[PDB]
Amino acid sequence: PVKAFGLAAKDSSGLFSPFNFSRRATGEHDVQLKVLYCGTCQYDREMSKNKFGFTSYPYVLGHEIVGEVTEVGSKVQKFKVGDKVGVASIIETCGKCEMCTNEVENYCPEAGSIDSNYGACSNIAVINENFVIRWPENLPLDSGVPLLCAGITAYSPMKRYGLDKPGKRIGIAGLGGLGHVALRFAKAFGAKVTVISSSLKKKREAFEKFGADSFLVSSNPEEMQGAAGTLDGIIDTIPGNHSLEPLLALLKPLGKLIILGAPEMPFEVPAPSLLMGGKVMAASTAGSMKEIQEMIEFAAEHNIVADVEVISIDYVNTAMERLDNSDVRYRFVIDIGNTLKS
Amino acid sequence: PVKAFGLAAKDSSGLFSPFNFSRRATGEHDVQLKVLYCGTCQYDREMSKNKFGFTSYPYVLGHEIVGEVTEVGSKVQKFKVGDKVGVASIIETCGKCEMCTNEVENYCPEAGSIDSNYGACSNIAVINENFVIRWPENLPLDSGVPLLCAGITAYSPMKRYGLDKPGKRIGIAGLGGLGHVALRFAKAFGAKVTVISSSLKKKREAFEKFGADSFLVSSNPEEMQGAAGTLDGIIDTIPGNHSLEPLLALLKPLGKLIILGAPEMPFEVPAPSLLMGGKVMAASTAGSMKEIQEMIEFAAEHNIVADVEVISIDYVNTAMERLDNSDVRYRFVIDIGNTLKS
Ligand SMILES: [Zn+2]
Ligand SMILES: [Zn+2]
Ligand SMILES: [Zn+2]
Ligand SMILES: [Zn+2]
Repeated sequence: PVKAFGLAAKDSSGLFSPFNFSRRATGEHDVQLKVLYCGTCQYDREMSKNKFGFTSYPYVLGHEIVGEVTEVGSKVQKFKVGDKVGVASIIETCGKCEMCTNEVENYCPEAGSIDSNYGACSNIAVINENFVIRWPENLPLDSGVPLLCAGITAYSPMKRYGLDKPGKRIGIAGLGGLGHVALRFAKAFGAKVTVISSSLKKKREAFEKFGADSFLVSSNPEEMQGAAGTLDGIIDTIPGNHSLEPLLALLKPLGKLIILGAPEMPFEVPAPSLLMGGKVMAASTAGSMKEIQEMIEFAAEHNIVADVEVISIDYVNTAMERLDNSDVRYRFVIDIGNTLKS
Repeated sequence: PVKAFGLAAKDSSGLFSPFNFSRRATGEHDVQLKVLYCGTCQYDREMSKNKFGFTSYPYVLGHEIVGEVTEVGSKVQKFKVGDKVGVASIIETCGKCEMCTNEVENYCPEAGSIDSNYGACSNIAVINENFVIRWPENLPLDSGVPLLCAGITAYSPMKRYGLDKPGKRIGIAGLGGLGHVALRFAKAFGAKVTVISSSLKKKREAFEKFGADSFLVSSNPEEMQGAAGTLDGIIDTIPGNHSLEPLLALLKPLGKLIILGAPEMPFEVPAPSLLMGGKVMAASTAGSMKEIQEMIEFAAEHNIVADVEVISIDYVNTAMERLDNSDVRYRFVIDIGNTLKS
């Protein structure tokens, strides 16, 4: 019913092009919004090329969204026309399951992603009110929008596994985009932060602007050994193949390794690397609506943003190529509001 | 100073023989005890043959101990002559570290095991009072003694990771020496218990003798898929090589797999097997003195014992051989008090 336009790919090459379609009318509990900025990452490139078998074409990307409310339904009280809002990857769930009723609905077995019925790299989106967040006034929209993907991904497990308290010794493994964001949250929580990287080229970048308290080169066995058994937890953001044994060795007994990337090679985990000290390894995906709300207010309070490269709608194909397996520091953010046209 | 006798091995063959030695005099904070029953397990056989490189000869086994107090030091108030007591694997720690001061001293980097300075398959032992537990009156000494190794091993992580509440759906993988004990704790906590086993030979036992609420054959892919995403946690007691993927698939989102065995082959863990649902895997060794005390009183309250085969001192070599095959139903317990002589 409501006319819309955006970018879509016709096949698994992942090449996007201008695409007309339509969205539903603003129902009783829905929020229509004009999209202002569309944050972009690996997920988009992988979905565009059907990496996981479940993409259907034509495919419109867009899972990290900030925008301005254009309509609200008759029952919607939380939001009004003109409000700045955010939308994350998950926009519907079943509502009945244990994960849904305990407000950890990001883990609903039947969770529906925003890009399944056309993503929001598009002029307008329409989203059920319970999956929209009120954007804080003190947070920029362009450099803030990636907090809805990278930010929540780090934030959720940091809260869940108690890696969020002053004086915790927290490792960050990998310092791409995702790692930079996780690092900024760890600092804001008042943690003593160690960056673990495979190269000295990253040391200055780690230390900059009241960042890391320590830096470990993972290929230096003297440094890694010196830090054995010292960390309360590690946020592992490394996207490609790596061993978990050297990270597990940095943990204190009972410490926690949180895995956020999805490397192709399975991890090899000798039982002793967990048994010695009763260590924990856990993974995590995205976060709940309650967590995203708490997360974005915390970002605002502590002035946390992502490093971004802002782009026009024309540059999306080239960006896709460039972000592929790169976990780039300056996350590509599309200025939908100013550059997308009919 | 105080004359003692026991069984010791001379070399890494693991062959034990009668052995005279001596212990220290009962110091100000020590408890001397006559050993009544010495619980035995895989650790003893592996230590006897130097499997891990740090056994020194001559070697006296004995890490699961119940006994009668024969002397107490001038400062000891908690215990008196004639009291029934228990002693576990760990009998000293550094006292200064974070793990020591937070009463999780089983994870002390400098923890000293009872068998390092002659184990307690011997007529007498002398132990610092802070590493002795008061044996509850309603628990049998012979069938209770393995609770100090197997019982605490299951109990500690079940408390730590919240797998200890009524209505929790808890899997028990492996139904042997350690599993049968873990099963009994899960039942006592009021859990709905699923036994996961590689063979139908164990079904009737699981139901009739352990009151499992469900049984899964791990080599039946229809059964395993039917139980996908149903368990709050799994206690994995399987001692030899196995994959964790089928166990992780049984867990609810955010569920926990607790690993207690030490298989020789590393676990192969694809990132998706943890990422899909934000699952946790953790290992654990033994438990603290606070945990063992709480554990043994809970055992007594809920009438939890191990299934034991009692043996005389002369049978220890044969018992040890039989442990290579786990050829026991389900633990060997040495009657030290009645069968060990000068
Ligand atoms: Zn993203
Ligand atoms: Zn649901
Ligand atoms: Zn034992
Ligand atoms: Zn210590």
